[PDB]
Amino acid sequence: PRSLKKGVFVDDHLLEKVLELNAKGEKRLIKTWSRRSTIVPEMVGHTIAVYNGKQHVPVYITENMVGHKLGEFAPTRTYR
Amino acid sequence: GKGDRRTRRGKIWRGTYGKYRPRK
Amino acid sequence: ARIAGVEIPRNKRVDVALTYIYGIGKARAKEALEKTGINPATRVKDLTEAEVVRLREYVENTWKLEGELRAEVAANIKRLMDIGCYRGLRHRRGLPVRGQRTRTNARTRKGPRKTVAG
Amino acid sequence: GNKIHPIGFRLGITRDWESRWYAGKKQYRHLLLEDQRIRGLLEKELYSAGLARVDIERAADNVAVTVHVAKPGVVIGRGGERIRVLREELAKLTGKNVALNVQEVQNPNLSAPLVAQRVAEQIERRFAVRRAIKQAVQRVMESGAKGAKVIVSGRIGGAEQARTEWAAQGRVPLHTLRANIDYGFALARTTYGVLGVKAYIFLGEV
Amino acid sequence: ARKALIEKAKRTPKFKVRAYTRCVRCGRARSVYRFFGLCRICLRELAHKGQLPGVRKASW
Amino acid sequence: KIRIKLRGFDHKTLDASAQKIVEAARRSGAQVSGPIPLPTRVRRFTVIRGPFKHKDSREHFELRTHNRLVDIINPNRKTIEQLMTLDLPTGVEIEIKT
Amino acid sequence: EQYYGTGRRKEAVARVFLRPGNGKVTVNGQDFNEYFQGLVRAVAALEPLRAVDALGHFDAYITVRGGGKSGQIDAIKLGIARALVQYNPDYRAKLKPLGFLTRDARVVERKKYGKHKARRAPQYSKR
Amino acid sequence: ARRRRAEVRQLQPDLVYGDVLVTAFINKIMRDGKKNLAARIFYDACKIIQEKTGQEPLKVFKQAVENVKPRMEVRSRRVGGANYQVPMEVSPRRQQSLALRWLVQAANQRPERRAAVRIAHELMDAAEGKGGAVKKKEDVERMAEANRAYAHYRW
RNA sequence: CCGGGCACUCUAACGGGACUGCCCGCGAAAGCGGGAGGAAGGAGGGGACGACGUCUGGUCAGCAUGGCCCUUACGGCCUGGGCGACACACGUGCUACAAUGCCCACUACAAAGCGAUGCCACCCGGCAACGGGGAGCUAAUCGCAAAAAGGUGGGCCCAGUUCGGAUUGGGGUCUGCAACCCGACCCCAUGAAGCCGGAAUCGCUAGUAAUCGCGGAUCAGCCAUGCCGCGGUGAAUACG
Ligand SMILES: [Mg+2]
Ligand SMILES: [Mg+2]
Ligand SMILES: [Mg+2]
Ligand SMILES: [Mg+2]
Ligand SMILES: [Mg+2]
Ligand SMILES: [Mg+2]
Ligand SMILES: [Mg+2]
Ligand SMILES: [Mg+2]
Ligand SMILES: [Mg+2]
Ligand SMILES: [Mg+2]
Ligand SMILES: [Mg+2]
Ligand SMILES: [Mg+2]
Ligand SMILES: [Mg+2]
Ligand SMILES: [Mg+2]
Ligand SMILES: [Mg+2]
Ligand SMILES: [Mg+2]
Ligand SMILES: [Mg+2]
Ligand SMILES: [Mg+2]
Ligand SMILES: [Mg+2]
Ligand SMILES: [Mg+2]
Ligand SMILES: [Mg+2]
Ligand SMILES: [Mg+2]
Ligand SMILES: [Mg+2]
Ligand SMILES: [Mg+2]
Ligand SMILES: [Mg+2]
Ligand SMILES: [Mg+2]
Ligand SMILES: [Mg+2]
Ligand SMILES: [Mg+2]
Ligand SMILES: [Mg+2]
Ligand SMILES: [Mg+2]
Ligand SMILES: [Mg+2]
Ligand SMILES: [Mg+2]
Ligand SMILES: [Mg+2]
Ligand SMILES: [Mg+2]
Ligand SMILES: [Mg+2]
Ligand SMILES: [Mg+2]
Ligand SMILES: [Mg+2]
Ligand SMILES: [Zn+2]
Repeated sequence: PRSLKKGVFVDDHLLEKVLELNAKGEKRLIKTWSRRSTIVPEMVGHTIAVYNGKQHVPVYITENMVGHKLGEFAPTRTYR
Repeated sequence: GKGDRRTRRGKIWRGTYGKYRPRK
Repeated sequence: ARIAGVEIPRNKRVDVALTYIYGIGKARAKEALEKTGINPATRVKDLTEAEVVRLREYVENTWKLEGELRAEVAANIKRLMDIGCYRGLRHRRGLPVRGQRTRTNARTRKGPRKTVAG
Repeated sequence: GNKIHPIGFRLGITRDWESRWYAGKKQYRHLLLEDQRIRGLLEKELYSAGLARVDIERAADNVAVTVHVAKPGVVIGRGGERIRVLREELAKLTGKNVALNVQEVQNPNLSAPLVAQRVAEQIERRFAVRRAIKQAVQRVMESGAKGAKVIVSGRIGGAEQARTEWAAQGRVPLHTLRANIDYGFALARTTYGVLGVKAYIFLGEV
Repeated sequence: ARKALIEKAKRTPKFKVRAYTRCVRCGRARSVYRFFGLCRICLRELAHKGQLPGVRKASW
Repeated sequence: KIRIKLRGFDHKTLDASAQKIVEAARRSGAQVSGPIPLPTRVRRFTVIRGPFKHKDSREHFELRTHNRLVDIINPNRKTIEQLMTLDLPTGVEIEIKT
Repeated sequence: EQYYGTGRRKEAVARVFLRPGNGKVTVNGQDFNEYFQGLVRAVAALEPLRAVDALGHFDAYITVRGGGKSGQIDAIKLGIARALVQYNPDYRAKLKPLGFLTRDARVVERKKYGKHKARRAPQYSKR
Repeated sequence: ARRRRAEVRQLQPDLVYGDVLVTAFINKIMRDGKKNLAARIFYDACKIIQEKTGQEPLKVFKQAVENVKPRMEVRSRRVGGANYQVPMEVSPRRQQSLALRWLVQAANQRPERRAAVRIAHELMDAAEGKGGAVKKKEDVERMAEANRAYAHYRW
């Protein structure tokens, strides 16, 4: 039960950046402070470092995780 | 009773509408 | 009265007795009785071989059911588990997923209480 | 921890609002803000002029700001000069084209807020508070005023520990709302601390 | 409360959702009545003063 | 049809203004239906007494907007001769819809 | 001709008109037994006429409104009482000793703050 | 009751019989403030009890409630250490209340499915001299005549 | 609905009305017991109101304020995150463990409030949340609106169930710049514990307890089962 209902929202920040990164070949680590945006298909293959609120953690983006968000793989919490 | 959201009493307790409690 | 992948209700009302199938609740039972053209208030014993065979025709292949449904749900768990998703982590640690509080009353998902000292 | 504000009790019977007009959903908020701005301005400037009550009334874009003064000479000013500046500064904040009105209050010792201001003044220059208290209650009692009461706050005379002062006279029944009990609060800001001054004055029956 | 935190008054909040009441007199952070523009403490004191017309002592 | 919507925070003020209007209009006009009273809009506000709890101490106040209706029938000139602007009350509020 | 009694019970109003007739009582376009169908206390509404031996001597038409149907029944009782008194005042001698002319002033009591419903206090545990 | 005698509430008479004990029993059957449903329970039970045995439910009700009323009971009194069970007689009002309470509690502790059936059969058994309510009554009375050794602690 | 009319219910402003006044009793008096009359009585019921002071009670984290520390810095903007963490422990509650019950149609009766892009009758689409269209109400006239328990009818048949809805998988609407952290809601499916609760402990003396729904403030939305009000039905018991 998760819903965006139309024009699935992806922030311009990484949108234009990655759609221009794809044109020159795959790039290495990217900078991401916007975990509010949705993952889109052409993101597969990169390595995206997202913000925990404190840290910068790299995430390998694959075909399986397209429908979800950036931040499902950056755990804010730390326990045990 | 009131917690069952797919029955009519659970619909009137939440005040919502649907298939198990149509409006009219 | 065998209908789906092995499923034998008996001695009750048919629409009620269909809830005992895995992928059928009251809604799908009413839908089966609706489109199959069968009296819902009938007992299971009085079900015609033709009525039973039509219920089998509909219920068997319109929705995914017992073994397929259990394996599909479990494989969905495994699917969002093998990915590094946070939801998969909540399924790993055995904690509620829908976004509840875990300070108190996480009993259903976390199991019986294991009381450490303090 | 008891004894709610007396004028808030009194608002219904034997007391009236400092603002009496009408509004709705879309108007009440900033109109009340404008009233607060008016009272703010008049408490900035007219404190030493001996003012007690500001009654603001509105019919329809008509404002009727009424200032009750113990000394109208400082409000009117020589040749009316001072009823020009701050009466224009009043309209330089609100574009409602508002006019100003003055009124006389007899016996400045009979109005409780004025007595509070007086005792707070004598406290700020650090007089013995109890003499100011009893003298104020006598000023009240020497002209009608079947009851009078004065309360002062802690750190009296600059003392480290906080205390509570006293010396009412007559009869001051805050419990029963019958007989037009007036109340005034003042704030004495001094080097040692802050002293609240409560002046209760009881006059009339019905 | 804090002066800068009344930044709502210049609203321009970059997003329409970020508008909160911020009781005018006391600069209330949490609990504000929208009809008076004041907060429960400021409303209490102002209704005690007698500057809010029509406000009486409720009793029944 | 001359509807006169009277509204206020004070009931005696409404009675004063409405009765003055009807007394003015009674010297010229018809068997005027006169001062009908309408239900009052009651806005209640519960406030916790002390800042920083003592939750169960709250007291409430109530504002009430009173409404009255006039409904003058067949007024011509002398009615509005005593109508233009002659009233004292300030807290009263008058509307006219036709 | 016709006699009138109003009565009132627990936020209910039951205008009662009594005339001579056979004993047929109607309410709001329904007979007395169709509108109050299956209510065990519905017989108490025509109880005030059993000290005067009506229902064969009388006939009624009632219009009731407000509250619940039990308050409607009791307001019907009181209204029948006052109509019976205005018909024949001597009936008072047999009415008030029965108690049918007394307005039941029991009203639901307002809810107070700090409580759940107007008297129930919230439960504390370990004082 | 520190000051006053706590004057007893005078219940309204009944619409069917005209008797007050019937209204009291119907109140004892009522729960959550449903006197209508409780009255329907008692009167369907009245029909059932008048049919299954060809007697008037009036006198059977009266005889049952009379059979369940006890004549002695026990109250605890603190004397010289831990308290003791002291027997004593019963007030008529308290006999009425206890009889009706035992009636309802023994009726609902019965196996019968419907409420009115439980009420009717409980009233029948109590009117015959047997049943659960009379068993609780006779246990209350068996508390007396047993600790009668404390008959000098009456108070 | 209309013509029309205020008698009625009603709405809301002023009044009348209860005072132990009448009688019996007891008493030195207040007063007490009983009775009539009365809508009502011995304070008719409910509020608002909380004394001199107490506990160095509570908050300078609402405000105002006396002193001591901060100054490319505690001040200041913004993004992200947090206040939602969990092997545990209590407090307050919500829903329940069913047959005086559940569900399904059908039908009747409240009071108090709220609504100018705000409440949204009505038609259409959709199983639905909801969307499109669109009338009216500056609201005793319009709308929220259906009250719910109840009534008759029906099915269930003592069974972890046509009890109970937690958990979880999927699909979807909506407010919003944006629902991973972390929203509500709808639909399909999954249908957990729980079959009246150990020691102990809580509320309530009359429309009260119990139960049933309704509304409101704050608020774009809402984790509100909270809080503050409203009425429906309506007890048990008080020897002491
Ligand atoms: Mg740990
Ligand atoms: Mg269910
Ligand atoms: Mg002053
Ligand atoms: Mg001094
Ligand atoms: Mg007074
Ligand atoms: Mg400050
Ligand atoms: Mg906000
Ligand atoms: Mg807010
Ligand atoms: Mg609270
Ligand atoms: Mg009430
Ligand atoms: Mg209630
Ligand atoms: Mg507490
Ligand atoms: Mg007409
Ligand atoms: Mg007349
Ligand atoms: Mg007497
Ligand atoms: Mg008497
Ligand atoms: Mg009497
Ligand atoms: Mg009283
Ligand atoms: Mg009183
Ligand atoms: Mg009273
Ligand atoms: Mg008093
Ligand atoms: Mg203190
Ligand atoms: Mg402390
Ligand atoms: Mg300061
Ligand atoms: Mg918290
Ligand atoms: Mg409608
Ligand atoms: Mg009108
Ligand atoms: Mg109308
Ligand atoms: Mg109108
Ligand atoms: Mg049935
Ligand atoms: Mg089990
Ligand atoms: Mg089940
Ligand atoms: Mg069972
Ligand atoms: Mg009491
Ligand atoms: Mg809301
Ligand atoms: Mg939540
Ligand atoms: Mg609610
Ligand atoms: Zn404030």
